[PDB]
Parts: sequence; structure tokens; C-alpha cells
Amino acid sequence: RKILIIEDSELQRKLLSRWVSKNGYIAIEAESISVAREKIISESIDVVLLDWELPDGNGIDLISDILSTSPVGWLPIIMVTGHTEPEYFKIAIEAGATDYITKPAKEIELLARIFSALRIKALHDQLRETAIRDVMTGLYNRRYMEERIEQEFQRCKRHDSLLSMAMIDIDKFKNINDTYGHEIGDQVIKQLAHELKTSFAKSAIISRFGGEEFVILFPETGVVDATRILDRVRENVSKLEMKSDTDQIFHFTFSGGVAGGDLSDIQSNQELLKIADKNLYEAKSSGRNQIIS
Amino acid sequence: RKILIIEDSELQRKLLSRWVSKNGYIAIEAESISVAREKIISESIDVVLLDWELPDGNGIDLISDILSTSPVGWLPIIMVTGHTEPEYFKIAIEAGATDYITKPAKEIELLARIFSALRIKALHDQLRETAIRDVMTGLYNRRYMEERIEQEFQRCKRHDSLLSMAMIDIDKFKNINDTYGHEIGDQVIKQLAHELKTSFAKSAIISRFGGEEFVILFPETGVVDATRILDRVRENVSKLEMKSDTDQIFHFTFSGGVAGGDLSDIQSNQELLKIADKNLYEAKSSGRNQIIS
Ligand SMILES: Nc1nc2c(ncn2[C@@H]2O[C@H](COP(=O)(O)OP(=O)(O)OP(=O)(O)O)C[C@H]2O)c(=O)[nH]1
Ligand SMILES: Nc1nc2c(ncn2[C@@H]2O[C@H](COP(=O)(O)OP(=O)(O)OP(=O)(O)O)C[C@H]2O)c(=O)[nH]1
Ligand SMILES: [Mg+2]
Ligand SMILES: [Mg+2]
Ligand SMILES: [Mg+2]
Ligand SMILES: [Mg+2]
Ligand SMILES: [Mg+2]
Repeated sequence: RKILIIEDSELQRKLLSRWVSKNGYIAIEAESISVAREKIISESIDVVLLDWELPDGNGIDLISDILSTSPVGWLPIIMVTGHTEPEYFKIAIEAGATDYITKPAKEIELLARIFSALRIKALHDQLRETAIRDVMTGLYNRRYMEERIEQEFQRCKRHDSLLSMAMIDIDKFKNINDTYGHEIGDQVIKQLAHELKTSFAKSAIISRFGGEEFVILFPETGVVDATRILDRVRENVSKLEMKSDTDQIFHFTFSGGVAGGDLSDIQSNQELLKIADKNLYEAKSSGRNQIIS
Repeated sequence: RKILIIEDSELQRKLLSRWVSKNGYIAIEAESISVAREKIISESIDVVLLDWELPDGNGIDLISDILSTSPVGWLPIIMVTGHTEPEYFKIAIEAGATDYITKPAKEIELLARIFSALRIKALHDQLRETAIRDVMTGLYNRRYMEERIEQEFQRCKRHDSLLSMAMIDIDKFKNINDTYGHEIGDQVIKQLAHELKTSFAKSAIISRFGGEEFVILFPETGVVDATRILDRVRENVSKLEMKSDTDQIFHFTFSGGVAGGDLSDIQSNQELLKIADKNLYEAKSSGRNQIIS
């Protein structure tokens, strides 16, 4: 849907952008490398059209940086340059570009190569989601959340920016499987997953870390702010009326351990895990159905 | 690794083929639509180079058939044609083609667009493997085995070919977790996984279907032959000396339900599941540590 066009020439850039917007895409113009970096950071991009010679650098150098910013990890990049030498073609593709059009770009071909780029991007995005999300709940699975804590932790140390973590665990869940069966247990987990998915800010990262265990990172959020939010959700879950398959009404609760905030005195990300884990056991021994931070 | 090249012209085809094999790919040549059909059916292909005007029809008609032989339903297809009309470009891409070179093809561009196609394919295939594999055992998970039974069922019906299925479940495994802990339980599961991985042929498809449950497809194997194989594995498992965390020796066994063979009477793949499931319950009620078929 959203396409970023990096070209120094006014005439060429306004032309390309008219063509692309005309077929129902959103066009994002960038007159320079400097303005391109600004647009990548600030807007989710599906395809890039990339000039080679910009007034403030070379497209090749920007390819690397685009792929490492991409929140999904791969993005189709199509070169649109005056450079016609086959050596320049091989270099761009090897640098990470997907396609390469020599100027002047022709409208029919351009829109068809964008079609082909977005088709592959759509398949990639689906394959990615099935690899990193848990099948039953559609939350992030463990093997991916581990990598994302690491990469999210480092990111917030190499910046003066807060990062709170919650670890939650369903109260007396083995008792629920024994009373109402595995199949009702599965439904309770699915219901909690759906409440977590819809209750937090869009930046919050939610994982199904174990059978009945969940971990949530809150970027740019203090420990106190994360705790009030998670305590509203815990209140909401406690007042849900669940039905068994024999029309028995029942409630469930979860316990929470919160950690992080100011990360100054926390050295590795695994120290963040253990503070949250210690707090969750605090919550379990302190009467359950509560958050501790 | 394997590239299919469909071109009517011997000079062009042997040239393209030399270029591709030169960069460490295997080249499969096809002089005509007729010979291409026979190569697609008989060899798994990573990329196709596709001429449009063949003596016995049009490449575009072949695109659809190529995409449906991919087990996930998508393959990089690069048009390499004399056709320079924008309508031929738009229709090839819309038909399913990924890329399009106008003749005369240059070696550098050709191999760089192949690189681009195979780079995407390699990332997709890795994302796929992480989505279909269970982390603990490294076997196929449930969501994938369900789809693969369907795929293998239909494919064994569209041939006069046998297909046996086993369903197994560990005997008194809750007792093993309760006596020796969750972590010894995890090792017992892993031990069974290792026995399955090393006991069956190359052709066997092995899945972790539940916590402690496994299903195995045996292509071109009778029910009687699948039963002795799974019974030799059951004998091997029963004679393993397992250690607790306090150097206590113990044995574990599984019960087996086998199904399928001649597929003539069998209507859907779900019927295969239930016959195996029924047999496994028979095996559990009959004294456990045994196979029933
Ligand atoms: N239905 C269902 N049950 C599960 C699943 N995964 C684990 N369980 C069950 O939930 C149990 C959770 O164990 P615990 O951490 O001991 O929690 P608990 O026994 O409920 O008690 P508490 O959390 O309050 O300590 C373990 C397992 O028996 C699942 O995917 N589905
Ligand atoms: N350690 C471990 N235990 C698991 C895992 N997944 C499930 N379990 C446990 O295994 C239990 C198996 O129970 P059942 O399938 O009823 O079989 P069983 O109790 O072994 O008895 P039987 O098949 O002989 O009737 C369910 C759960 O307690 C796992 O991943 N690891
Ligand atoms: Mg320029
Ligand atoms: Mg619990
Ligand atoms: Mg737990
Ligand atoms: Mg069992
Ligand atoms: Mg079982």
C-alpha cells in the first residue's frame, strides 16, 4: 500500500509519484538520503524506488540501513537509476536490492514490477507471521520473543529510553483442566490472549512464552505506568464469566511480575527476565490475582 | 540449486544453460511445452526460465501448472522472451511470473535476477522450516502434519500406491513426570524422537502431534510391514535403560495404532486419522506396550 520514492530530480520524482498514486498506492516522496532516513523511521513502507546518485550520497549505501530498520526484516527495493552498466546492476542486487530499472522508467513496466514486488512481500509477511507467532493464540512464540527482548533491550540502553517487562501466569490452571477438561483450558488461554492483544498500546510486544505463561515488553514505559495498565487487565479478566461444556459458570485470574523501567543498573536482558520471574513467584505466594513490581 | 529452462532455440537454450550451470546450478533443459510438462512432474525445480513462443503452445499457459507443483504453491518464474509489448509484460506478471528479461538476455543481468529470486526463496524456505518444525524434537508439528497427510493422501490415491499411518502415545507418561520431574519427561520425549528419526526409512514423514503423541506416514508401505517396523521400535524403546536425576534406572513403553495400506475403500484423509486413533485406544485398553492394526 505505501511506496517510498527516493529521487533528487523534481520532475522525475513528481512523475513516478503521480503514476504510483494513480493505481491506488500511497506515494511518499524523498528528495534526498537525509529525508529518506526520516520517512523510513516515521512510516511503515511496503516498497522502495531508489535512485543511485542523490546530492547527499549513493543509494547502494542506504540499502543496508533500510533492511536493518525494517520491522519485518525484508522489504522489496527497486533501483531506478541512469546507470545502465551491468556491473552496477550486479552490485545493487548483491547489496540487497530486489529489482533494477534503467531510466527512463516506463509506466506499464514500473507498475508491473511493483505488483511483482508487493506479491512477494505479501507472501514473505505471511510466512514470517506463521514462523514467529504461536499457532493457538496468534501471539509471538518463545524462540522469537527471546531474540526480540535481546534486540529491544540493547536498543533502549543505546538510548535514554525506558523498557518495562511483565511476566504473567494463569492462577490455578491445572485445577481448571482437571475440573472442566483440556479443551476448556485451551479456550481460557485463547480468551486471555485476545484480551492482551487488544488492551495495550500498539508498541507493546506480547508473547505466549509457555503453555500458560505470557511476557509483555512495554517500550518507552515506566515500571509504575506498566503496572497500573496490567492491573486494569487483571481486574477485567477476574470479572469475565466463562462457561464449561456442562453450562458451569466460573472465573479465572492471573498473577503478574513486572520489571525494568530505568535500565541503568540492569546489565544483561536475562537479569530483566529473573527480576520479573522473582516478582511473579512473589505474587503467587502473596495470594495470587495481583501484580507486583 | 535446480533450474528448468524452456526455450525452442538450441543456440539460446544451450547458452542460457551453460551460464546457469557455470555458477554451480544444475540445468534442466526443455525444447518444448510437451517436454516441460514431463520435467515439472518428474523433478522438483527451484527456478524456471520461460520462453513465451514455443512450437507447441505458449509459456503463459504453463505458468499456472508450474505454481501448483510447488508444495506451498509459489515458485520464481522468469520470462525470457522476444516479446517487448507492455501488454505481454503486464499479463505475464499477472499470470504469476516473478520477473521478465527481453532478449537478447545479458549474462550479468540473467544471473543477478536468478540470484534475487533464489535469495528470496532461501529466506522463505527457512521461515517455512521454523513454522513447521517442533523446537524440542525437530520433527513436524501438528498444523503442518494435518496439511501433509491431506497432500500425501490425495497424491497416493492419484497413483495405485500404498500409504500406512501410525499413531503412538507414551504409556503412563503422567506417572513419569510425577516420579522424576518435568525435565526427565522432556528427555523421555526427546529419546523417543531420536528413536523415530533413526529407525525408519528416508521416505517416512514423522510428526510430534501432541505433547507426548506422534504420527508417522509410511509412503509405499503395507499395513503389515508398517506394523512389524513400529513393533521393532516399540521393543527397542522398552529395553532402553533411562536414568532419573538420582541415578534410578527405569523403562518406558508406547502403544501404537496403525492404519491405511490399500486406499481403495478410504474416502477422506480424516478417515485415516480415526482408524489409527481407534486402534491406539484399542492398544491402550488391551494392556499397553503393543501395536494394533
Ligand atoms: N489446556 C492447556 N493446559 C496447559 C497447556 N500448557 C500447560 N497446561 C497446564 O497448565 C499447568 C500450568 O502449571 P503451573 O505453572 O504449575 O500453574 P498452576 O498449576 O496452574 O498453579 P499456579 O499457576 O497458580 O501456580 C501445566 C499444565 O498442566 C495448554 O497449552 N493447554
Ligand atoms: N514433560 C512433559 N510432559 C508433558 C508435555 N506435554 C504433555 N505432557 C504431559 O503428558 C501427559 C500425558 O497424558 P495422557 O496423554 O493421558 O497419557 P498418560 O497419562 O501418559 O497415560 P496413557 O497414555 O497410558 O493413558 C499430559 C501432560 O501431563 C511436555 O511437553 N513435557
Ligand atoms: Mg539523481
Ligand atoms: Mg499457572
Ligand atoms: Mg506455569
Ligand atoms: Mg499417554
Ligand atoms: Mg496423549
